[PDB]
Amino acid sequence: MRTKLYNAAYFLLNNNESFGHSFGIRLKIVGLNTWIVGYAVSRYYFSSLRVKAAQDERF
Amino acid sequence: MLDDTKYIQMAQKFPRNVSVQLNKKLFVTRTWFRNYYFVGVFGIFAYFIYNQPKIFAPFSGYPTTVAYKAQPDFLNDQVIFYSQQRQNTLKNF
Amino acid sequence: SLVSLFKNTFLKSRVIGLSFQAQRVMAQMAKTDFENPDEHFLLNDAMKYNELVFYGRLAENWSINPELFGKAELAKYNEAKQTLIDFNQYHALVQNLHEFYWELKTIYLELSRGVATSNFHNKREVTHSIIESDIKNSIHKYIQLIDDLKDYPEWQHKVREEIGYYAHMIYTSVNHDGNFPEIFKEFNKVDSLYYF
Amino acid sequence: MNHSCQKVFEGFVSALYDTSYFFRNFGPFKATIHYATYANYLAQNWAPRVSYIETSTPAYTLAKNKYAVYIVYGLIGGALIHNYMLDNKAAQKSQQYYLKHRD
Amino acid sequence: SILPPLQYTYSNEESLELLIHSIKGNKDCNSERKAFNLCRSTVLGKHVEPEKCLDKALVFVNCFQKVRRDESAACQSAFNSTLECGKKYSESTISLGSSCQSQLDAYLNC
Amino acid sequence: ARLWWTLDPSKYYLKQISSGGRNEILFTVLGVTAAYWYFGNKRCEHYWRRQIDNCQSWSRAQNINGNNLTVKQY
Amino acid sequence: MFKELIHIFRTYYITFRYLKKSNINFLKNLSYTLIAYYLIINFQ
Amino acid sequence: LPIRNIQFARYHYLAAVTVFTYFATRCCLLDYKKYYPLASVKK
Amino acid sequence: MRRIFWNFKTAFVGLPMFSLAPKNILVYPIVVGVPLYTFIVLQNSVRGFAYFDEYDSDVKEN
Ligand SMILES: CCCCCCCCCCCCCCCCCC(=O)OC[C@H](COP(=O)([O-])OCC(O)COP(=O)([O-])OC[C@@H](COC(=O)CCCCCCCCCCCCCCCCC)OC(=O)CCCCCCCCCCCCCCCCC)OC(=O)CCCCCCCCCCCCCCCCC
Ligand SMILES: CCCCCCCCCCCCCCCCCC(=O)OC[C@H](COP(=O)([O-])OCC(O)COP(=O)([O-])OC[C@@H](COC(=O)CCCCCCCCCCCCCCCCC)OC(=O)CCCCCCCCCCCCCCCCC)OC(=O)CCCCCCCCCCCCCCCCC
Ligand SMILES: CCCCCCCCCCCCCCCCCC(=O)OC[C@H](COP(=O)([O-])OCC(O)COP(=O)([O-])OC[C@@H](COC(=O)CCCCCCCCCCCCCCCCC)OC(=O)CCCCCCCCCCCCCCCCC)OC(=O)CCCCCCCCCCCCCCCCC
Ligand SMILES: CCCCCCCCCCCCCCCCCC(=O)OC[C@H](COP(=O)([O-])OCC(O)COP(=O)([O-])OC[C@@H](COC(=O)CCCCCCCCCCCCCCCCC)OC(=O)CCCCCCCCCCCCCCCCC)OC(=O)CCCCCCCCCCCCCCCCC
Ligand SMILES: CCCCCCCCCCCCCCCCCC(=O)OC[C@H](COP(=O)([O-])OCC(O)COP(=O)([O-])OC[C@@H](COC(=O)CCCCCCCCCCCCCCCCC)OC(=O)CCCCCCCCCCCCCCCCC)OC(=O)CCCCCCCCCCCCCCCCC
Ligand SMILES: CCCCCCCCCCCCCCCCCC(=O)OC[C@H](COP(=O)([O-])OCC[N+](C)(C)C)OC(=O)CCCCCCCCCCCCCCCCC
Ligand SMILES: CCCCCCCCCCCCCCCCCC(=O)OC[C@H](COP(=O)(O)OCCN)OC(=O)CCCCCCCCCCCCCCCCC
Repeated sequence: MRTKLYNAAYFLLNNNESFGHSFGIRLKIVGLNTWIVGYAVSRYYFSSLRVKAAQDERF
Repeated sequence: MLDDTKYIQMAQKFPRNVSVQLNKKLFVTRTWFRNYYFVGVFGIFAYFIYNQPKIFAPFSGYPTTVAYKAQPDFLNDQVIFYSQQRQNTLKNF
Repeated sequence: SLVSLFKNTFLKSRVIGLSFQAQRVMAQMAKTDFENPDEHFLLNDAMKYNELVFYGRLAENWSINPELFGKAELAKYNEAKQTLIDFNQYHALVQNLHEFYWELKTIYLELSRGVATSNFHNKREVTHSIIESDIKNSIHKYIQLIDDLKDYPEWQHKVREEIGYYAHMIYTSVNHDGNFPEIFKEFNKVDSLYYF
Repeated sequence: MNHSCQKVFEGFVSALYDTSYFFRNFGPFKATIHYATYANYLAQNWAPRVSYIETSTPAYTLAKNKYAVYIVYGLIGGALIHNYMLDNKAAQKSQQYYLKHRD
Repeated sequence: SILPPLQYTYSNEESLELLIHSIKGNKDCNSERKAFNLCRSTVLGKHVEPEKCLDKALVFVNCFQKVRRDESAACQSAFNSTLECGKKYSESTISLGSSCQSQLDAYLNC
Repeated sequence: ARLWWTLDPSKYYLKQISSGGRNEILFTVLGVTAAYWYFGNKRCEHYWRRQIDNCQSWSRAQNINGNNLTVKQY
Repeated sequence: MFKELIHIFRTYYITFRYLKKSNINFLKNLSYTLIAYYLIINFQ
Repeated sequence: LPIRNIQFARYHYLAAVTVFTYFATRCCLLDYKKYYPLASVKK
Repeated sequence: MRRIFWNFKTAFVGLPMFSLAPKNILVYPIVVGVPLYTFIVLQNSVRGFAYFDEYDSDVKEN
């Protein structure tokens, strides 16, 4: 059975002011939360790093 | 009051011998998707909560440490060690 | 027997108190759909739902000491115990139907992930045999279930409206060629006409 | 998939389903799960709280339910302040003791 | 506990005396201290053969002792004023206020 | 978009127990007792300490095999 | 807040649809427990 | 309808969020090792 | 063969996304963090960004 397909609406709709206005707020909140979580993860990651070793050192 | 007549009837009168066989494969597929989204998504948050304190507060997890003193042994070319137990504490603020 | 007194008092209190609520909880469970029958209790208000689920087992299993019971009190306790057993069976039935619903929804979700626009990596033109067999057997079981609920028009109608929805969406997801006439043979009788 | 791999996969998923079902529905395991679920529900949905819906006329509400927040705050603040005072007293006592013992 | 334990118990008066003398010394005899630290930085000078630093160490200690023993009358007066101000500041369990910097500057210029 | 942020408590968790308000005082008593015990132990361990460094504080080292630790000058 | 995160993941991710409301609630309970543990432990 | 001690609940939730964010991000307890090259020296 | 129909320059998912998303994602980050980060960094440096050299940096071995 050949599965049916469709043309995604957002690929063929003229850009509108409503999309912009609403997705702007959604992206603002997404950016805020992502920035907070990424800052936490960045602090964790950098603090996880090892200490600098000597030159040509084994173990 | 809401007219829950039909729902009341459904609750009062339900079959007590009707059951449906479950395709084991599809049940397993859904459950393992659930496990995928637990271990690999919520696992990140859980491990962060569990470990980040252990990264920023390490001194409280290793209570006792050891210290050494050494002396030479010339006639045998050896080194003699004396150990000592200490309470692992901050130093050089 | 002080410990016996306390055990029996605890059992009486919990069982009788919950028996007055079983009607409401069962009605609410019927009201929602089969995707998450306990949705209202998890999200909005736990109207003694978890209490019923927990104390049904105790009513079934824990013993009784009639000498600590009155006459009317003992009759009331037996009535409440029977109500809790009825709730146990009702919950089991709803769970079975809900799991079958989730089977059908799993099939539909696989199809949807197949036809998703973001699916640039696993796009398949022709449905493979395994999912076709799964669809056929799932629809067979669904038809058998509908038949088995001929004595309960409300239950039959709810099962149709809830579970057959995803059967209809699966019907719409594919073209009418290949093995389609055979796969949806049972569905084409009555259910297909309902979902138009 | 290949029908041989199909046999293997069907057997494996059947084994997984059977194992899960047995572990969940075994007598002792079933009882353990059944009790722990209710314990978890009690803990999550009936944890101690300071804010709750008041559905009773002022004449039908106890005094405890009008001053519970204040009692809790008093207890916690008193505990913190008393621990602080005990820390200061212990600091002074230790200093004096080790001073009088030497230097 | 994570804070290190104490070795020598210093009285509050003794602690303030040593602290003020140390602040004065870091100005009067910084040269000796720097030389001693330089000689105690190397592996040979710190662990293997510390005696090569001994002389330098001695000099430093002498200087510090000379500071600890306020010889000039003006030095004694300024040090006593600063020490009294420090004691008053320390004993003040009530909300603390003005600092003792003025007395310290007066003493360091003696 | 829809506004959803708020500090108000959710009605799902706002129920009382049958006999009155939720068990707040009873749990706070336990919390205070536990805090008292924990902080008392911490304070007692922290404040009554000294570091004594002399010959008697050193003992002979040994391997995990129990033998005396000695390393050659290889 | 948690509700909103779950809602966004459900509405945007097709795979996340596999989880029941019960599994979501279990994640909610575990997350609340972990948050309480984090708050308590950081002060110890 | 009335909610006992609603304001206390709001402030408790706000405090919990603030404390959790403070400890998770360590927003206030930054690291200055990156600024050391861009700093003057004394003594 | 997957055939995609898409108005690159006018569809809501296209150049309009490039114009919209970057200026909206960074709204709260900039306006909050930058003042907040500045306050957090500067409040330490009431007197200056001075490194009180605990080690003899000016001392070089002869
Ligand atoms: C498409 C390809 C793209 C490829 C990209 C490749 C990128 C490679 C990056 C390499 C690593 C860089 C690390 C930089 C660290 C900076 C901090 C620092 O120096 O710390 C010192 C660091 C110690 O760190 P720490 O002090 O402990 O903490 C650091 C923290 O950041 C905390 O420090 P802080 O407190 O000072 O923090 C400052 C504060 C500052 O925050 C603020 O205040 C924000 C201010 C923002 C202002 C922005 C203004 C922009 C203007 C926009 C205008 C638009 C107008 C539009 C108009 C339209 C029309 C109207 O917070 C932040 O900086 C926020 C950071 C959190 C980020 C949150 C988002 C994370 C997820 C998203 C990531 C990006 C995805 C992009 C996807 C693109 C797809 C197309 O130690 C060092 O000395 C390390 C130096 C850095 C090198 C590390 C090397 C590691 C190597 C690992 C091995 C693997 C490497 C792989 C490389 C691959 C290359 C391809
Ligand atoms: C490392 C830390 C560990 C601790 C912290 C843990 C934290 C995490 C949470 C853990 C959650 C999961 C726990 C593990 C699962 C346990 C499952 C289980 O019990 O399996 C039984 C279950 C069989 O029972 P069943 O099938 O439900 O019942 C039918 C049977 O034929 C039996 O029929 P039957 O009638 O012959 O016998 C019924 C009854 C034995 O019947 C009796 O003899 C009477 C028992 C007491 C009845 C309640 C009286 C209450 C009176 C008022 C008390 C007031 C106190 C003061 C406060 C006043 C103000 C409020 O036996 C049970 O079923 C015992 C179940 C456990 C206790 C249930 C009672 C709960 C209420 C009372 C305790 C809590 C205080 C409430 C206070 C407030 C009340 C308003 O399945 C098994 O046999 C599995 C065995 C293998 C698994 C492990 C078994 C462990 C056994 C532990 C026994 C503990 C006894 C209580 C000790 C109390 C010490 C102070
Ligand atoms: C403290 C140290 C020791 C701890 C030991 C813990 C042992 C736990 C074992 C659990 C075993 C399975 C239990 C199955 C259920 C059996 C009982 C039952 O069905 O309920 C009967 C009884 C009445 O139930 P019900 O009739 O269904 O009522 C609910 C209905 O909705 C009807 O509602 P209603 O409106 O009609 O009102 C009825 C009312 C009636 O309730 C009452 O009457 C109970 C009121 C409280 C107790 C009153 C008595 C106080 C004095 C007791 C003296 C005992 C002396 C013992 C001496 C022993 C000597 C050997 O019910 C309630 O209000 C329920 C209260 C639930 C409280 C839950 C607390 C959650 C938070 C706990 C941790 C908090 C940490 C805070 C830290 C924060 C730091 C900043 O409820 C209880 O027994 C409540 C038990 C609650 C706690 C259980 C779970 C504790 C877990 C703690 C965390 C441990 C995690 C460790 C890591 C995990 C791995 C180890
Ligand atoms: C360094 C520290 C360690 C870092 C790594 C830590 C990893 C921890 C464990 C992570 C476990 C993840 C898997 C469990 C979660 C649930 C997954 C799931 O739904 O399972 C089924 C689902 C598959 O469903 P399906 O039915 O096969 O797909 C058809 C459905 O319609 C699809 O429907 P749908 O809506 O469900 O599918 C969306 C699907 C996404 O899946 C997709 O449908 C497509 C995935 C590939 C997209 C590739 C980009 C496409 C083009 C976009 C434009 C890019 C432009 C770049 C250049 C710009 C130049 C200016 O979303 C997810 O996968 C959800 C979770 C995603 C985030 C967590 C994973 C992060 C992995 C990051 C590392 C990846 C490897 C290194 C890559 C770089 C090497 C140089 O996901 C998978 O099985 C794949 C999992 C992801 C694999 C990696 C793909 C690349 C992702 C990159 C994300 C980067 C984000 C930025 C921050 C990164 C920071 C590290
Ligand atoms: C096997 C079993 C199953 C396992 C399943 C897997 C997961 C584990 C489950 C285990 C079961 C327990 C889980 C934890 C509880 C989860 C609760 C929850 O999710 O509730 C959500 C739910 C969310 O509701 P919501 O609608 O979002 O509203 C939340 C808002 O925050 C609204 O909040 P609110 O407004 O209602 O406030 C809540 C209330 C809650 O607080 C309380 O009332 C409780 C107090 C503490 C009691 C602690 C008792 C601890 C006893 C421990 C005993 C020993 C146990 C040993 C056990 C050993 C093993 C047997 O807060 C307060 O009372 C605020 C006090 C503030 C004090 C301020 C001080 C002021 C001082 C200054 C005074 C004035 C000076 C003036 C000077 C003027 C100068 C000019 O929370 C609540 O509604 C309840 C409140 C939150 C309770 C949190 C409790 C956390 C406990 C964690 C314990 C971890 C123990 C680990 C042990 C490990 C051992 C190895
Ligand atoms: C360390 C690893 C880091 C890797 C970084 C990777 C970054 C990935 C960023 C992905 C952004 C989001 C799109 C993919 C994920 C979508 C998930 C989702 O829910 O979507 C589902 C939906 C699609 O599904 P749907 O529309 O069918 O919705 C589901 C509907 N049912 C349920 C009925 C099936 O949305 C999409 O996937 C939209 C895709 C849009 C793709 C846009 C591509 C733009 C490319 C721009 C290139 C610019 C180049 C410039 C070069 C300049 C040179 C000078
Ligand atoms: C938005 C949705 C997604 C969000 C995701 C969020 C994720 C949160 C994760 C939380 C946990 C963080 C853990 C951080 C661990 C970091 C380890 C690391 O790589 O550190 C760098 C390390 C070198 O560091 P270090 O030794 O300290 O040296 C510098 C010292 N000054 O580097 C090394 O030592 C290098 C060797 C180790 C790293 C190997 C990585 C292998 C990756 C294999 C990828 C395979 C798949 C490829 C796919 C594409 C194929 C075409």
